[PDB]
Amino acid sequence: MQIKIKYLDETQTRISKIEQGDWIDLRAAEDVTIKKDEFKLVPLGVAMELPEGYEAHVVPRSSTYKNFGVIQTNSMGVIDESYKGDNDFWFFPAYALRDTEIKKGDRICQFRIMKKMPAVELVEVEHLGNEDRGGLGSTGTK
Amino acid sequence: MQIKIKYLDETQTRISKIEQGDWIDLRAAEDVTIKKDEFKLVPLGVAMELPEGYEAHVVPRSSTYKNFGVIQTNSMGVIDESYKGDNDFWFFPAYALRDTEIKKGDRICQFRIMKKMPAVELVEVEHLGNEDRGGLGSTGTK
Amino acid sequence: MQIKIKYLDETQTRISKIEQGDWIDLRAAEDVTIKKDEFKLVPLGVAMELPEGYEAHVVPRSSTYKNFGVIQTNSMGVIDESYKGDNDFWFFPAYALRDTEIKKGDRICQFRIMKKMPAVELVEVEHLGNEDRGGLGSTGTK
Ligand SMILES: O=c1ccn([C@H]2C[C@H](O)[C@@H](CO)O2)c(=O)[nH]1
Ligand SMILES: O=c1ccn([C@H]2C[C@H](O)[C@@H](CO)O2)c(=O)[nH]1
Ligand SMILES: O=c1ccn([C@H]2C[C@H](O)[C@@H](CO)O2)c(=O)[nH]1
Ligand SMILES: [Mg+2]
Ligand SMILES: [Mg+2]
Ligand SMILES: [Mg+2]
Repeated sequence: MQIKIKYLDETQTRISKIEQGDWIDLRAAEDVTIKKDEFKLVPLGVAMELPEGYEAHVVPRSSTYKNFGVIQTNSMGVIDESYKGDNDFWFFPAYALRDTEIKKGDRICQFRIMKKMPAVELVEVEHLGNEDRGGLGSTGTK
Repeated sequence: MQIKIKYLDETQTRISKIEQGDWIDLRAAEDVTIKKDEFKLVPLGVAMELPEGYEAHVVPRSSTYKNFGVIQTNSMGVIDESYKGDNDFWFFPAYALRDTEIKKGDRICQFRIMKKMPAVELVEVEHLGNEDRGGLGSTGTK
Repeated sequence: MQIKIKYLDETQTRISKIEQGDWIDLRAAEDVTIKKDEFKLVPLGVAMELPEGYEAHVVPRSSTYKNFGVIQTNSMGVIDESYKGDNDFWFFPAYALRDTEIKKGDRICQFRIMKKMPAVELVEVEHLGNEDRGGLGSTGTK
């Protein structure tokens, strides 16, 4: 399959697939500094058109916190198939847990593509008619 | 495919598929106020029965931190297929990074369905017999 | 299909599929103690070879915050198919929002497998030529 990728400019480091990475690393489009307990959108310098029927998902790398002291505020970013315009540049919403500096080109998160959920009919019901599972730790801890 | 949806009551705003959203927005079932550095379960006012063989995933919207100053503590909630009883109402576990107010009907997260992983046999081995990949930033940062 | 599992030693509690769990619970391989706003890797005490062409995803349980006071810094861990060496042991990267103790064998997170994304060709383009969707809350909140 093919992904069309448009880089923000010629100074962006090209992304690529590596042998031992099932997801593709994305890169900070510019230097970004963030103070402890502050938030910043980190631009990633790419816009894409994904294959027909696909969305993308973005998560941190396991070393992102170690190297950069940030967490991703939306947990996993969902890039909608429709986010494919010439100005629809991807971003990584970062919250800094310590003072930090991210440099241009640094690999701070990773993405993959996945088929979107199929079309679903939402059928309103008065009663579901199933037994309750419970949740929030119903199965205990041990 | 079909999802059966049972709303908590008649005051819940109905959820909807929108053209440019690959996931479907869910809504606070009531006003919720949360103090900085505190946790609150935000009820979403919906119980669902998903198509056979499917689970659901729930994440924040990208704008949830911006609009509401919260993160989702479990990162991506997994709605088990068995969570389909009449009292199995979905929730969003929120941790506030600043003082916040969420109003009834506010779209604070989003969901999609996905096929559950297949049945797997767990086969205990003494040795895997593969080369080590390493992890936690083994590929570096540049 | 099959997952080969190798435990850190013969005192790790073996992991198991339960009926009402679509994802499989994984356990702390030793007692771990964490202080508030500090970070620690929790070793999960397993190394796996997954079926051919599959990756794994690890996320917290909904009750992990309630039960243990931690968020997962990478949101959802991605376990690369190639992370299947004899020393490639899974971990859960915990950040403590409160002081906390986790005990050997506690179910702190959960995992499932998934098919890796297909091979994709990254095609460099100058213009995508689609209408802009916009993002970061372009659809509002009400
Ligand atoms: O982490 C994220 C989340 C969203 N988006 C964009 C694409 C998506 O379609 C839009 C709405 O969330 O914002 C990103 O670039 N990064
Ligand atoms: O974010 C979450 C995570 C889980 N659940 C429910 C459904 C799931 O089957 C049960 C146990 O995780 O709790 C939620 O409502 N929201
Ligand atoms: O939460 C995580 C994330 C990653 N890894 C391992 C598997 C992966 O292939 C490697 C590099 O991300 O680190 C884990 O054990 N747990
Ligand atoms: Mg990596
Ligand atoms: Mg949206
Ligand atoms: Mg569970």
